[PDB]
Amino acid sequence: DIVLTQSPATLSVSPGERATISCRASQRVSSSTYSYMHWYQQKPGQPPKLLIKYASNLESGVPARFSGSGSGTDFTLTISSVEPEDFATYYCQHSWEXPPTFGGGTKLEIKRTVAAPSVFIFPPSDEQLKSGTASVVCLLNNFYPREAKVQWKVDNALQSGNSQESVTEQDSKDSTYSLSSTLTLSKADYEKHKVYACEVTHQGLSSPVTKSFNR
Amino acid sequence: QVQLVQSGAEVVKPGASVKLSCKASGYIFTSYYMYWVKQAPGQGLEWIGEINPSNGDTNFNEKFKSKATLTVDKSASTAYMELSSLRSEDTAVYYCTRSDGRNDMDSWGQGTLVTVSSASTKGPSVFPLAPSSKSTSGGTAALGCLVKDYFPEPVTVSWNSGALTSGVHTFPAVLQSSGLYSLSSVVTVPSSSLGTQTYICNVNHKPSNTKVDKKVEPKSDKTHT
Repeated sequence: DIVLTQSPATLSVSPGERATISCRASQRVSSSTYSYMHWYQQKPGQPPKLLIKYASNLESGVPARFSGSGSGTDFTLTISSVEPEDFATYYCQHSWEXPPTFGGGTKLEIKRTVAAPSVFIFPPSDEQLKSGTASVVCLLNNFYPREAKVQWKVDNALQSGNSQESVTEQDSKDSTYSLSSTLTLSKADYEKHKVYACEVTHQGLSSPVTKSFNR
Repeated sequence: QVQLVQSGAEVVKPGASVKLSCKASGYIFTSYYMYWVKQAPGQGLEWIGEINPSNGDTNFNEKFKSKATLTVDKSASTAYMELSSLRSEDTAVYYCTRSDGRNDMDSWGQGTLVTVSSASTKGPSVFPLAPSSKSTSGGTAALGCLVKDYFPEPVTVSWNSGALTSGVHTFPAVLQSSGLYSLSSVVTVPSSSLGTQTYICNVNHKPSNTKVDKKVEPKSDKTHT
């Protein structure tokens, strides 16, 4: 079967710059008249969406900033000016011989401007406390770049465990990340302390930011 | 408008089979080939095979000919894929996709996550993350829903039945020590209008047939006993 090799694996591009991604087929996928290579865009959580068919034909509804070129074995997809919504993995696919196969994808990342997080803290809900567990949530919203440190302090003491973090993909409208950190304690443990705080470090801030509440 | 709508995610025991469906609307079902495609997260997609809905004829990738069985139901405008004797390598998202002439794949279903596991399905609990005009950043408030203790993936969250999407962040699940998943979905909103706007998170966990709507309100006590 035909193998499609995409490059680069990840392309990092500043807002509004041109992006070019490559797909090379292991053997010729064009006739003397047409090329049987197609391009798809897979946004986070979504199926692939067809962008370009037969190397160069823009699918109806697809933005004009997308174009494709090439013939033979070497194909390219170009985004003339990258927009936040273009954050996605892009795949090529041939239909020359059977079976159709796909490339391994190129991830398009966007190097937007530096942004400090906005920080919020949420005590456990009364409904959850009725079940015997306390989840405390710290939200870091809309920051860039990804690197961030979150520490939990309970009555000023650094917590050594019992939290978990998750970070989003780059946002579809502004290219930032957000991060949640959840501290989970038994109700009894929760009720043995007074002050719950999360301390956040990020390069867009010149000192750590602490958000806290008193139980 | 052309739409393909797939069946919900499922947990499947090792060695068992599962039957996935894909309902087509907005076009003549028999006029387009239907493909099925496998994707393990963040991997190149793999073509499983094709059915011609006009006559039931099939073609398979040699790699999947012993794994997949494809059928259609005309009156239901639905294509089916049965996967046999599942093993861990079968855990993946499965898509159906239509093709006019065996070249490009122009319309895709939303995908069905099949998780092969001996563990039982569990639906989540949903808790509010309440906003307050006393807890603002730059005049904005944050609110959300905590979706705790489910298995397998996935959970999806919408807000106000899909009318609220700006500023929403639904985090990737975390795997808890229990072996159950948790996630939160949050939104930032004006702090000025928490008394006039309504924010409801709509949580779906298809493996357990769980749908929960939770109204998230600012919390109302000066008495501490």
